[PDB]
Amino acid sequence: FNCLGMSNRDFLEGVSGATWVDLVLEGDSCVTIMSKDKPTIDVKMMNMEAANLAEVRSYCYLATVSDLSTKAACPTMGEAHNDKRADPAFVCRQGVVDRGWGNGCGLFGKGSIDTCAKFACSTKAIGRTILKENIKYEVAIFVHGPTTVESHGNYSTQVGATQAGRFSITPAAPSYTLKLGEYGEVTVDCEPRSGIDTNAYYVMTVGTKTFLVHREWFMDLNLPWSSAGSTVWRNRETLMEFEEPHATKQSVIALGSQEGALHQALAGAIPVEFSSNTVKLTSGHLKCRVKMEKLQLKGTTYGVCSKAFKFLGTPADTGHGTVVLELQYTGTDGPCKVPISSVASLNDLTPVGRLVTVNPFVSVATANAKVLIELEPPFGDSYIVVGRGEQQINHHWHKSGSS
Repeated sequence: FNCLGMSNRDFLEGVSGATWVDLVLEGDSCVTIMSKDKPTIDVKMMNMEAANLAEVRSYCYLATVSDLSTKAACPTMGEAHNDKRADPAFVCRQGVVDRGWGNGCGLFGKGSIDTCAKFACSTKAIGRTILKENIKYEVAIFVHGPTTVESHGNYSTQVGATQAGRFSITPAAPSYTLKLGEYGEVTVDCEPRSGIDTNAYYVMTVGTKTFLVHREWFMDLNLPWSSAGSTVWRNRETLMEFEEPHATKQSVIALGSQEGALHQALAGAIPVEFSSNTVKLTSGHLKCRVKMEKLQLKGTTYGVCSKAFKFLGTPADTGHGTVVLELQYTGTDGPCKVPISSVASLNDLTPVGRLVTVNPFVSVATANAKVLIELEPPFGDSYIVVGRGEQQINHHWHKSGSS
C-alpha cells in the first residue's frame, strides 16, 4: 500500500501556489506527491477489476456429427426434402446424383438427394463483454507521518495510526475523501473512463486460459456460434464435411478440434485471470485529481530536538535517487522536529537536496525512539547531517549520474 520498496515509482510536485495535482495512475504503480507546507503522500493503484460480466456469444471449436440420413428422389420425382430439415439441430445439404435401373429407379437421369446430420458442440469458447458500469478500481493513500522500518510497511499499524486507508473508485462514485485524523483529509476526483470503453475488446475463455481479445476480431471468427442465452448453433458448416453424394447413403463428418487454431491465432493476445465471475486487469490506467485543500501539517509548533541522534545502520539507496535511513533519539524531550538535511560540505549552513519525509518527528517523549527518514540527496558527494554542534552526527554519501 506504500511506495517505499517498490520499483515502479513516480514523484510529482504540487504546482507552485495551488492545492490540487493532476496525475495518471497505472497498474501496480505508485506515485509520491510532495507539496509545500503540506505532508508528503503516497497514492497507489491497488486493484482494478470488472465483475458481473455479460455473455455476448460463444464459438464452437470441436463439434460432433450424428444421426445421418439422406432422403433420395428418383428422376422426374422432384426435389428430395429430408424430413429432418425442420429440426433446428440438424444441418442439411441438397445434392444431385445420377440414378437409373442399377440403383433403384425406373427412369434414367439425375436424382435429387437431401442429406442431414445432427450438429452437436462438444467444446466451446465463451465471449463476454465488460460494460464501464462493471469496472472497479481500488486505491490506497498513505501519509508520510512518523514511521518505523517495522511499522512503515505494516498496514493495520498505519490504519490504526490513522495514516493510511484503502478505498475503491467506480464510475458510480468516481470521487472520495479520506479522513486522515489530524493531518486533515485528502480528496480525490477520478475519471474511470480510460483504455477500455463500453464495448472495446471482449473477454474470451478458451479452455482453462482466458484472454482479452479485440472486439471486431472476435465477431469475425469462422466458427459456429450461438447467442447469449440460447443453445442454437449457427454457421455450423465450418466444422462439418459433406462427402461425395451417394444415391442411398451420403457421408457427413465433423472436423477435428479447432482449439489449436484458436491458440494459434491467440499466440500474442493478452491473457487474463478470470475467477468467480470477475476478471482482473493488468493494463489500463486512471486519471484523477488529488485535492490537498484540507491536507494539513500536524504539530509544527514543537521545538527542534536538542539531544543527540544515532544512526541505526548504513543508509540505503531506494533505487529512485533517494536514500532511506533510520535514526534513534537518545533524548526524552517530548515530540520534537528531527534536524536533518542534506549538505555538500560539512560546515555548510544550507541544504542541497530535499526531504521526501517532510517535517520529520520523533513522536513520543520516551528515550531511544526510532524514526525512518527518506530524502533526495544531490548527485555526487554530499553529507546527511543530524544535530547541531556537539550532538552533530553526519554521513557521507555519493550518488551516481550526471543529469
